Amino acid sequence: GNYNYLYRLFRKSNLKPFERDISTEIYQAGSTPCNGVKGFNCYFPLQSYG
Amino acid sequence: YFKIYSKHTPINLVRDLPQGFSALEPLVDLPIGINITRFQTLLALHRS
Ligand SMILES: *[C@@H]1O[C@H](CO)[C@@H](O)[C@H](O)[C@H]1NC(C)=O
Repeated sequence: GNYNYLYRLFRKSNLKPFERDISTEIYQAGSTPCNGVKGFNCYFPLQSYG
Repeated sequence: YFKIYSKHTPINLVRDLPQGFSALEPLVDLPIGINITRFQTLLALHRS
């Protein structure tokens, strides 16, 4: 698997047309805020491709 | 997309905007294609 390609499965809003997003920011998947630290309901949105 | 309009208005006023009519002619296009929500101008300085 060539793991050099990534994608953003998790975010808050859907982008407007012709927009780019390369930022590496955490997202909250539940009632527990992340605040820059991983844990429950908190995942890194960029995942490599196998 | 992006558009620039400009016009060299000739004035002899003191403080406020002039009274009269004059339109601006487009000059430049520059498609950066990013999130633009603010802009800032430049002010030069001088030293005695
Ligand atoms: C532009 O940035 C603001 C905050 O910096 C964000 O709320 C907004 O969704 C962004 N818009 C686009 C089109 O990227």
